[PDB]
Amino acid sequence: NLVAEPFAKLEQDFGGSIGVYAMDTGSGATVSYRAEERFPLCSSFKGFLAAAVLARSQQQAGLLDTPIRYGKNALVPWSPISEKYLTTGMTVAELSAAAVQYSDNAAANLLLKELGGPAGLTAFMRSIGDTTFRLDRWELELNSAIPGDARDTSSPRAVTESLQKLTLGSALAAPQRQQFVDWLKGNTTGNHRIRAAVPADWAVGDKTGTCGVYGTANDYAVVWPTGRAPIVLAVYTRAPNKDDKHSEAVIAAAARLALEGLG
Ligand SMILES: *[B]([O])([O])C1=[C]C([N+](=O)[O-])=[C][C]=[C]1
Repeated sequence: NLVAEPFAKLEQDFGGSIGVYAMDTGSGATVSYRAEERFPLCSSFKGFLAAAVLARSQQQAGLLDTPIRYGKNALVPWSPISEKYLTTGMTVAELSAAAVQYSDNAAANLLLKELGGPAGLTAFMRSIGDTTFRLDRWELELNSAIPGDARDTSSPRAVTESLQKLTLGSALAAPQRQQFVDWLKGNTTGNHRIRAAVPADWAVGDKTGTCGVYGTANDYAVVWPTGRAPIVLAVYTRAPNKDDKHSEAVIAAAARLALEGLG
C-alpha cells in the first residue's frame, strides 16, 4: 500500500499509532489509514454531544434558549466558561458552544446529564447509524486512554461518517445543522491541528480531543475548499506508554497527507 507508506513513516517517527479517514464529498474519493481501529475520543465527543442536544431541541420547544442555573457542584477542572458564568447561569445553547469551542468540561457534563448520561449520547449516535461510537464515562475520567480499553472510543472512519451526516446530511433539521456547523467553525482550540494543514482561504469547522496520557490526541473537521464540495476528515493518535506525549504537528502532518491523497 504505497498510499499508506508516508503515514507509516509518520507514526513511526511519532512513536505510536495514527488513524486517518478523509472523504471528498464531491468525488467520493477517500484516504484511509488505520481508519477502522479504535482510538479514545477524549474531548472530541463534545462535538457529537452538541449535535445530540441540537437534535433534542427540535422536539422540545425553547430547549436551546433554556437558562441552566448550575451550582459550583457542577464545576470540573478546565471549565473556564462555566466558571466565568457561574454567577450568571448559561443557556443550553451557550453551554453547547462552550463545550465545542473551548472544550469546557463542566458544560459538557451538564449537557451529558440532559441527554441521560454517556449512554444517552451513545443512543443518539446509534440513531444516526453509527454502531462504532461509544461513550461510557464523564469528564474527566473518560480521558484515561488505556491501551486496549474500548471505553470512550470510536474509529476515524465512524467519526468522519457521523460528522458528515450531522454537518452535511439530513440527520439534523436544517437550522440545527447550521448551528452545529457554526459552533465547529468558531472553535478556538484547533489552530495547530487540521486547520494548520488547510490553505488559509478555506473555511474549517473542527473539534479537538486531548487525553494527554498515552500520546493520545485528535481532531476532526469539515473543510470547505473554495468553490468545491466539502471534505470531511478525522485524525486520531495514540501511543503505548503513559508518559508518551501527543503531538499537534503530527496531527497537522497527517491531515496534509490526507488532503494530498484525495482525488
Ligand atoms: B478533553 O476530554 O480532551 C479535555 C480537554 C481539556 N481542555 O482544557 O481542553 C481538559 C481536559 C480534558
